[PDB]
Amino acid sequence: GSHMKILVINGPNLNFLGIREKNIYGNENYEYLVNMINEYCKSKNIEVECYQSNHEGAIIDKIQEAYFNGTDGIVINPGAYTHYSYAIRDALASVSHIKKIEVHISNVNEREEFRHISVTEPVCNGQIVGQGLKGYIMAIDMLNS
Amino acid sequence: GSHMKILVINGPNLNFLGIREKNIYGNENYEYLVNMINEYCKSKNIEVECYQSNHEGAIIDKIQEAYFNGTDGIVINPGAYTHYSYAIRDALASVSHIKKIEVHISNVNEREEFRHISVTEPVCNGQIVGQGLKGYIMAIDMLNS
Amino acid sequence: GSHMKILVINGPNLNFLGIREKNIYGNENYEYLVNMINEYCKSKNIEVECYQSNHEGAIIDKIQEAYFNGTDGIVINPGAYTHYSYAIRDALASVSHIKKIEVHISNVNEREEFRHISVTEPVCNGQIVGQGLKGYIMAIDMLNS
Repeated sequence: GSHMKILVINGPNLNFLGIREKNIYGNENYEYLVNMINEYCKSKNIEVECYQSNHEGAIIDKIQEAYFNGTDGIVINPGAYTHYSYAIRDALASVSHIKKIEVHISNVNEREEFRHISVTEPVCNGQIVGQGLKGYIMAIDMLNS
Repeated sequence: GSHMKILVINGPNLNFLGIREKNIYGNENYEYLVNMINEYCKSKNIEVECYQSNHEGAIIDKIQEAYFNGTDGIVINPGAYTHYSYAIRDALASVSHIKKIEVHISNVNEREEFRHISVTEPVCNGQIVGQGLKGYIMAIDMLNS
Repeated sequence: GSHMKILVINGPNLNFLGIREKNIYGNENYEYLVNMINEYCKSKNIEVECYQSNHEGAIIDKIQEAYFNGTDGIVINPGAYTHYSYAIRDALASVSHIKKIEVHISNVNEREEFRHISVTEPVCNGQIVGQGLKGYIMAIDMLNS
């Protein structure tokens, strides 16, 4: 379309930014993240929707809806589903014409052992981790490059 | 009841048949599969409902509803949940008077390593894989035997 | 508040108590369990809500709602999600001011191998297993101690 269209998906527990450990996830809340993304995309003439759900199936539904509605790119932080949701992986793989960047706020490589492997990342075009909330901006830049 | 009653459950991403890789999943879409099942069951005087959801919990809800509504048999392709949903496994096991056949379209034994083991199949009465869409017909025949 | 407030969460398949194997799960149904909990808490001047869902995301939603509504303690039997839902684990960890007790009806240590490890228990304050339905009462007593 006339402007790039991006969907940002945040998975379970990410609506509790701020409430969760600030030394891991930073001082700012989910509303702050949404506003940051919205303002950045407006400054770049990018259409963006920020979506969050705790439900694995709703995330898959949202990815499928992106197939039909002109979405060019997805930025996704699957939350803990990153490490086990082969269903979200297959959803991401099913939208073969949508570029996808996986984001994690923290450096998941140095987190608990269960966070070290992502089952969604192998079907994504890229990824970013360990940059704080600005990782979402960096992911948008990867899609807009 | 007067005719056998079957529920066909398709799990996450199976509504994207056709859109997904045709050399894996075949040329035809989910509507085609539903129609194929419906027509076959009509020809055999079998009552059938085709259901699909991306939500693990909705699949479990649907299995539980089958307990109360006279369902004789379930054909289920759990999608990627096959490999990790012990919750769907326990749901299938909980309906001890309902015969169950697991279906996969592709030969999951020769897929990615994560697809090689099914955690749902040990509580099913049978299974079929690698036959394409006709595996669903074969599963119906197993239930109707 | 003026009385302790507890939320009891039962995960997938626990609404099928009674219907499931009685030699594993006991003779009594889910309604019986709810009534038992309600009566006990009334006798102790404890406010309680019993909640059940088969949906991983609804369980997470319910845990998050407990943050905002004055809940003091959660008793949770995550069902099969115990063994794989890092998303429920992170939800429980996110409510750092809510005491949490994990319950299992059966002795999960002597169940199938896949039931031997709980991924939710490391973020709970306690746990109880193998006591039958009275484990829920024991969990309430742990919270009320």
